[PDB]
Amino acid sequence: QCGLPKLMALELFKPFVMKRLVDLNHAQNIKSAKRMVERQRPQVWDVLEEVIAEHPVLLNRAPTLHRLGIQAFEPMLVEGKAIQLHPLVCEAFNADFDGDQMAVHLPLSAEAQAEARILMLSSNNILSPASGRPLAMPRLDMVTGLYYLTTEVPGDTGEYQPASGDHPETGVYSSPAEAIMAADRGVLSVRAKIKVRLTQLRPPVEIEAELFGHSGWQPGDAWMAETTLGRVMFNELLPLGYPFVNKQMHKKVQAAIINDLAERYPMIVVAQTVDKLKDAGFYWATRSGVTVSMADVLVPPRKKEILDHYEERADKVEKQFQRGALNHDERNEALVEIWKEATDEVGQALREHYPDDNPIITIVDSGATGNFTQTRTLAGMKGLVTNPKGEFIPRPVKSSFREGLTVLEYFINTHGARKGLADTALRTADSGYLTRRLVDVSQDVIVREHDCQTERGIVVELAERAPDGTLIRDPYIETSAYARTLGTDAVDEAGNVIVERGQDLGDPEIDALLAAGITQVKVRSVLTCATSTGVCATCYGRSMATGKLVDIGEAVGIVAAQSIGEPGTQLTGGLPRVQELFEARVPRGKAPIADVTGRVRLEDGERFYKITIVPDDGGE
Amino acid sequence: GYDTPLGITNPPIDELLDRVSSKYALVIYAAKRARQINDYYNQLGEGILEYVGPLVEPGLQEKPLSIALREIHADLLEHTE
Amino acid sequence: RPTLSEDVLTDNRSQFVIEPLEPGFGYTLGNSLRRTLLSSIPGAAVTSIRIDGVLHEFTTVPGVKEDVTEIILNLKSLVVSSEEDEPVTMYLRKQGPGEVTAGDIVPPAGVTVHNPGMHIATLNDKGKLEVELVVERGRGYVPAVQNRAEIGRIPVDSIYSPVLKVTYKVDATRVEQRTDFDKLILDVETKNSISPRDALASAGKTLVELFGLARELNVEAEGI
Amino acid sequence: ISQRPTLSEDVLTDNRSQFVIEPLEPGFGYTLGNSLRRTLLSSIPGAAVTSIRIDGVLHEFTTVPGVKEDVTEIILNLKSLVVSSEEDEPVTMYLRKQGPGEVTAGDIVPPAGVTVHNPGMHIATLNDKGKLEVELVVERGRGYVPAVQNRASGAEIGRIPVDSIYSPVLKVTYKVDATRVEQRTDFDKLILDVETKNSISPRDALASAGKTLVELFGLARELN
Amino acid sequence: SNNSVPGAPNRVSFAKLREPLEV
Amino acid sequence: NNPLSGLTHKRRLSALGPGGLSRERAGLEVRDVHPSHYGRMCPIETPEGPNIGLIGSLSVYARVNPFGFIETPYRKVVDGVVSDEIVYLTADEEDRHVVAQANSPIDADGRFVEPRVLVRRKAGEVEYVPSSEVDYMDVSPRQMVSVATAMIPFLEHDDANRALMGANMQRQAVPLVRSEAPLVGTGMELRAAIDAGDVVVAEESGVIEEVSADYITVMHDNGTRRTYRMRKFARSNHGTCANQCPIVDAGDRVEAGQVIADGPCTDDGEMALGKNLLVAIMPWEGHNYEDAIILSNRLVEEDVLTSIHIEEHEIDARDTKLGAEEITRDIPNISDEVLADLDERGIVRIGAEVRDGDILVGKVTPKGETELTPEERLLRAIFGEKAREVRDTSLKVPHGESGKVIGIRVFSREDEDELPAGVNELVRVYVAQKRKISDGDKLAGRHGNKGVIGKILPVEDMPFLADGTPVDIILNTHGVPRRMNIGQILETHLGWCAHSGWKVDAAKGVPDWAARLPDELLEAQPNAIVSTPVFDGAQEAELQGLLSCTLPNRDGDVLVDADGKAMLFDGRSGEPFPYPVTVGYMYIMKLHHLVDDKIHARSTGPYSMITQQPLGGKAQFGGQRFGEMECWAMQAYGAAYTLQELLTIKSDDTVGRVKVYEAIVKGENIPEPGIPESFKVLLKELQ
Amino acid sequence: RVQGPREVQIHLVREVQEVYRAQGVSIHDKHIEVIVRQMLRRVTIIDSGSTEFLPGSLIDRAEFEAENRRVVAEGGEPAAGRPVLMGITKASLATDSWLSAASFQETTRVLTDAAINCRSDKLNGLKENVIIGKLIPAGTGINRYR
DNA sequence: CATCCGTGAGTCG
Ligand SMILES: Cc1ccccc1NC(=O)[C@@H](Cc1ccccc1)NC(=O)c1ccccc1
Ligand SMILES: [Mg+2]
Ligand SMILES: [Zn+2]
Repeated sequence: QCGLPKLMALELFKPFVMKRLVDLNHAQNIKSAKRMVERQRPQVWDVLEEVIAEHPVLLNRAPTLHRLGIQAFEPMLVEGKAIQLHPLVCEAFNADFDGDQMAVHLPLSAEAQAEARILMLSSNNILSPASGRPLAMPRLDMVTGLYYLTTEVPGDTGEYQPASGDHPETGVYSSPAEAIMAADRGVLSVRAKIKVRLTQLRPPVEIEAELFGHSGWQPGDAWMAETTLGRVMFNELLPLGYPFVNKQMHKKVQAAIINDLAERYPMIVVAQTVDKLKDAGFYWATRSGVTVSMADVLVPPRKKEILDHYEERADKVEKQFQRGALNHDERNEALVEIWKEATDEVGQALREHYPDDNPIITIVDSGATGNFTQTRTLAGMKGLVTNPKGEFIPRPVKSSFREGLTVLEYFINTHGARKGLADTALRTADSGYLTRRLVDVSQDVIVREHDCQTERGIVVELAERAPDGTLIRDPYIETSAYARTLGTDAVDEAGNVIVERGQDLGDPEIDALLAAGITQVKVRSVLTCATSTGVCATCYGRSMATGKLVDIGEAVGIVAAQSIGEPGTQLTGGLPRVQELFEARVPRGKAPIADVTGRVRLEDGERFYKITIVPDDGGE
Repeated sequence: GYDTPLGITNPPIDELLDRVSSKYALVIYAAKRARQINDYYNQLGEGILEYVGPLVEPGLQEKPLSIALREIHADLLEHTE
Repeated sequence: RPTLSEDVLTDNRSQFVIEPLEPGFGYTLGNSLRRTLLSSIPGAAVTSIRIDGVLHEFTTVPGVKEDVTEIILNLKSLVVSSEEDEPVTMYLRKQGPGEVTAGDIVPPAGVTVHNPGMHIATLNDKGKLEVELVVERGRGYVPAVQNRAEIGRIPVDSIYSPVLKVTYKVDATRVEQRTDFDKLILDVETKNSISPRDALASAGKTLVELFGLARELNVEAEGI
Repeated sequence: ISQRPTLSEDVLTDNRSQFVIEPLEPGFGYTLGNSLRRTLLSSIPGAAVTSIRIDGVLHEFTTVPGVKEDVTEIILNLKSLVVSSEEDEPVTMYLRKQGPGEVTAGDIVPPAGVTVHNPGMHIATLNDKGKLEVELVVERGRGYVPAVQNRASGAEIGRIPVDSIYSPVLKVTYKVDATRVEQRTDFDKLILDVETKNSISPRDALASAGKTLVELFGLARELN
Repeated sequence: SNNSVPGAPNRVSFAKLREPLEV
Repeated sequence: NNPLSGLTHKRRLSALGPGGLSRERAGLEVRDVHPSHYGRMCPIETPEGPNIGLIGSLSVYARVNPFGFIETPYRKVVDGVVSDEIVYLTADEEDRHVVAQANSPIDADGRFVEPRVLVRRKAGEVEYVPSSEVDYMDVSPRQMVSVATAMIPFLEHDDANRALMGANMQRQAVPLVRSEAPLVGTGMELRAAIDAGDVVVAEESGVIEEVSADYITVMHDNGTRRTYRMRKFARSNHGTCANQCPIVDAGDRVEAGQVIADGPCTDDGEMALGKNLLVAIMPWEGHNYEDAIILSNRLVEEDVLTSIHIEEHEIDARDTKLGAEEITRDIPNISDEVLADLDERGIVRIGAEVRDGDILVGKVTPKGETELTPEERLLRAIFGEKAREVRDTSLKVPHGESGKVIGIRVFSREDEDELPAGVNELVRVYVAQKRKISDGDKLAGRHGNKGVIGKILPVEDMPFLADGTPVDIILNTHGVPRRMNIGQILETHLGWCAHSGWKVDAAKGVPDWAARLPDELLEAQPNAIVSTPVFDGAQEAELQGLLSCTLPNRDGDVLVDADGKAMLFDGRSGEPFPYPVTVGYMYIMKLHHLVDDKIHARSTGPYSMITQQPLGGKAQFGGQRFGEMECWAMQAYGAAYTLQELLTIKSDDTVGRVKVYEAIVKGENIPEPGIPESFKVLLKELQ
Repeated sequence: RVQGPREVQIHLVREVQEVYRAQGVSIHDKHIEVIVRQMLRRVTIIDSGSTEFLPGSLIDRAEFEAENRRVVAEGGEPAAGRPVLMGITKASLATDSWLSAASFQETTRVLTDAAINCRSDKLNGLKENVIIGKLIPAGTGINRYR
């Protein structure tokens, strides 16, 4: 849903309202009905409420960098003149509320509303078509709110105590209902570790087996657990049927839970579950006690102690250049190294000095928002600033913002800061331009067939061999293998096939091949599969959004284009390198490659490098 | 197993997608049927031989789409590509 | 328009709907009506117990499957209505192979057990079990340390309250052109002792009495 | 594990008076005082100016010859005017003053059943050759009601609708002394604080607060 | 004080004394 | 928009224009901060958009020399001894000398404290240098900055990124019904407002002989009189409200150069772009999430953030070929109810209140004698009503607009009012609106901490301090360490200290932290005004100390601690929030990004003459643009029918848009989209 | 030329990835591949043969092996071909639709050439259809679902 | 492997 202003609605559904006005005889013809809508007679407000009944509208936010930049919503009338947006889809639109404006389009045709409610509804497109990662997930206050209650506090009140002496076991409740009555009286903390018997939550897979023998857990079957009351409230949301999770909800944790529900539980479940998470986060974000004081932002203890050490290490380098033993290009390149190392040590100084109580660190480490590089720039030091050329400046900004930068300090930081804002506006232009080039280049690429049939695919290096022993997961596993369908049966050492051909790789099916010991798989690719016009379905595989095999007719070219250009803003290689590739220019670095394999003959000269290669197989 | 679907989430799209080849196909599937229902109410005013009326009980002021989309969930319609 | 009262049902619990409230009165009525049902209703539960074959807590009772701990928890969940304020005492004895329940309990006069089919402990053969129960009357919830014969007396968490768990939400209803009016939805789960519909009528009568003190001064103006 | 009917004491000061209520349920005093604070700040009936009119003035944004303030500043001064009316129906006050000198609220002519409580309130500094003829309407109501609602009714072009702040309540808070000593001596003592506008008494405010709430919680007692 | 020059309200200033010249 | 907006406008330094450079001709070197800008051009004040770098402001102390270069005042150092003699240096002149930073410690006579000091050297280079080589030193610490920039308290605590916005945004503030000076300032507020020329300053000394809302008269010593006429309720270039109110009462003794009457955004002759609100740093039930702002209904009920805006509407009566347009109260097929607010002429009456769709100036024009419809001829025979030859060409109230009609200006050719060739009567009707702060209205601090109003809770829903005082604004904690603009946090602390007052402990002497603190500040009243000059002012030491000197309320209780935090009670549940909340007073400006302006929608409207597509602009009642990037979004979705419908019947299908309208009002089905008239033009343009 | 068509396709895809990987962004190789695929769909003409293919012209592998399938069956010399790597700008320009290429870049150049080669446009593309107002031949536009 | 001419260089308002 979305908050469509009353005034906004009446002008969008204007012919629709004049229709039902002359219907219920509020107006005698279509001409009068118009004069009623314009005069804003009180009747039309009751009529408009009926007109917008489950008639979806399109919310769009410029610049539209991917297809989730336009989404459909069930329109809700609301007093006031602003459009009300659901918190979760902010990640998609990249829309904050520092004054952003959105467009609203009213789909007229029966097919248009159909395409809206089905293809374009926000509750269906929870996942990122680029990566399959959840975009409509707890983002800021939400994660901080959830991360609060799922934290295990040691000496917190109401905590479980063993029996010893004359007093029995303290901290054992009969049901979640009891523990709730405890924190209300003021004995129990919702963040303190306790033991409770639970009746409406499936235990862990490892413990359901120990306590039931996998007899199939049932709503009513009791069991004991060692968690915090707040962790319990959390699992009531996932809800039943989902294995209890006894951890602290970092964002990456919550990212996994949703992604798991994406795979297994149906779409309408994930939409409903993710709504329960949002409300839950905000209520507890309120009572998280996350607040910024000048007190909470502290200067490191060894501030001047550490900086004096690198200032003495720098004066030594300065005097080593004064005698002319150091080149001018080497002096700066070393001075850069001195101060870079300096800023790291200031950071360490904070982390250990800063409690995990501290709301600035409580926000950072929770995956709620913010970098520690910000927290360091805030409390420790700004560090190195960037030259107009781009090279780092020999002189460092020693003051943090908390202390206040000197006059000369602020001037040079300002120089660097602005050049960033300028570049940021230049790369965004080079991002959209590249995006539009990709869009035209892959337009005639649609999923046209269900199967190309070619046994051709390409090798994917799933695992890396370990010298000590064992198997190590490849870093590229997610992006290179996870969503692919197989074009060759994957067999281990035995004659036993682990995964068939024509099978979508899933999370467990990788684990099967990872435990089997096989370290290379062949998979159907868009590169390989040869169809007349465009590509087939099978090779492309799992549409990153749907989580299922791509539908026949999907504009997977444009979708691919978007996926690459959308995050184009966030680069340093860099975006030029990205263009330099897709345009296939003769590279800057122009690193040479061997024309024929063989033995290497390094014969370096101080003036010039020369590389001779003796062909392994005869040859010149 | 889930919570009662409210408003435009109903019928649950998952059970709806079960009865069709893909997302896209369901759209034209539903829309063309809604185009029959609004036809039926307009033609019933002045002409016989209209497309079959709502196979299920129409809700008060229910949109033709919402009707079609419901009777798809009731399997009461036939599917041709 | 005067406000309505509604009810959607279940055997042990139910939801109540109050609408339409004057804008800002959803929450004004919210948290106060919950803290009443959970705290300001009197009932009967267990204050302390005594086990025969127990001189310390860590060792389980001779002949019983469950630990000392899990027995306490099953007992807290026992629903009892005492007729006299003063503390009574009920005994529960059983031996041999089988399962002990709440129907095995021997209750004093005017003292009733409301869930005689509640599992308590599984006794094996040559398994002896004698327990003395101490029933009091109170309100809400009372810790164990506040209830601490010293020949095996165990302090128990007292759940006097006949209301188990209550949640509430405050949506907005559209009265006239105004979309400001508050609609209060309330979830109430009660024990097997009293129906939720009755628990509200008692919780509500409780609060009517408080605000009487204020009203007594002048009964100036209001309109329904 | 104790029972005692609650009290409602009072410690006074002219404009504001603290109310003490004890003994209450543990962890209840907080959500009980707030229920009164939300009743007071929003739904205590009173009276204020709704519209006015000024000689030779057709709208809000202009100047009267000889006066130091503009009409906007005059209307803005009139917001702070504290009024109590007894007439359920609208009534009309008057103000006419000329020559040099300062005009106040003491120069207002209140009809029967209408009393000003702050005559020392500055309104306008009429300089020499300054004349000011004003006509104020005062109604009864509660909470806050915007000016803009008056003009659509059918009001003639002369009148100047003014925003109404009926609530005669100023500033409300509370504090709670909860005895948490490990015993059956655990209770909560509630100290409510009410400051009024010298339009009605702090007691009378709390009185109308009780009359409202009692009528609300009474539906929680009616049977289905 | 800060700008004891025109006839302004007194705005008390944390400062090192700034007497070079008025803006 | 405000007096500052105008002031900064005049001091703009723009590279653009004839004899200058194009925006496309500018490389990345022109636009970044050059070292020679120091004390001459502001490195903070510059646009955010594509115009960044090319437009700046002139630094405060900088002046222009007859050859058109930028000079700046430097104090002269003879031999380690600071002289009060001042010489202006051009940029290259300064390169040949050696200059000391302003805040370098100086003897009571004038000598330096340390031999080696911080020194600015040619080519942006800095190095410590013995005091025997010091030629000049900076006049003021706040010398590199502009007038706008200099008004951001604790500037040295904010990142240039948000300090830049905070600068640009002050000129975006809107004049409120009445103005409050900020509890926390920098000293610039005074000099700005005066030199802005939108207040009223006294020429010669004297005594107020007569005071009115209309004019102020002054009796000079030499006997002569000067009467100053107040600008009352005037429309600005941007429709803000330039309203001047006299400060001085009758018979006051006033001296020359004193502000006798301030104007828009000005209190006692000081720049007042906003109000001082009660701030709470905390997340609150998600309504402040992602820089959204939550407000107390007090600010609506008490007209705290309420402003006045004036629109000027226009219409004329020309000579046509069918006659001449005549303005009249007699408009074709209109009830006497719709004309009930007009005079005999056909003009709206002053004082009347107008809604959109209503009539302001009744104008009729003679229509072309074309053969009326054979279906409309017959319809005029039945009812026997003869058609008029005059089509209604009235001036109606545009969509969104509404208010009271506060003035009418009329120009007649008849009354020898020299009009342009062809015009007879010309009317201008001025309508003002008293805009209360609503959902979506853009608020901002001086620290670039912008954001729109998310929710306005009832006054009782608001989190409140112990004494029952409900806060005004609830800012989100999350959008604070990210932006690096913690100067907003320092403003909050100093703000509360300025609200409650303070008093350092003088017993056992003056405390060591308050040893640098000027005597005047060791004691402060409730609601006292202060100055934290840029690259000077309060330090984090004094601030922490001052937080403990916080004087108790009327009930004799201190409300906030030495951490600056204070305990809050949830106005909804009643229970106290678990942890202490940072509370204080922050200065909030109302920006000119109000929903009443920004909101817009269109079913059918006017169309493009050539392309037959909808026009663009809220003023033209145009539609949105569904562009090339937005097409790809539909295409990726695979929503072909939506997409098609958008660029066909919803845009430039001549016959389709009309026939889709009929299908909707008839309740039938949406037809099949025809051919896009734009494409038909392409083929003819190619032809 | 050294490692052959298939190896250069996996080169780009990982060099591309390595840049996004650096900045924390994870795109699935899939999408990159769709783009890279379009870059290699044309080969260059070394020898004209019996074909009417001008030598030194970049022609579709589908067209090249179907015109060499028609001339192999006719009895004439097939054109000798070498794979060639295209940048996305050039490839987009070399599209079958003069409509799509005019609306892309260098409009005046697109027209002057297509007006000489008497190029006909079979309106079967996304860009082509959006312009004329036909349902795009994708999604709920293909005849299968339509 | 480097010059000279012609064509690109974000969106809404
Ligand atoms: C080097 C430079 C490039 C662009 C803009 C300004 C500068 N230089 C500075 O900002 C100097 C101060 C200055 C200003 C004007 C002329 C000369 C010098 N500040 C510093 O070099 C500096 C470096 C680290 C900490 C503090 C100040
Ligand atoms: Mg934004
Ligand atoms: Zn294939």
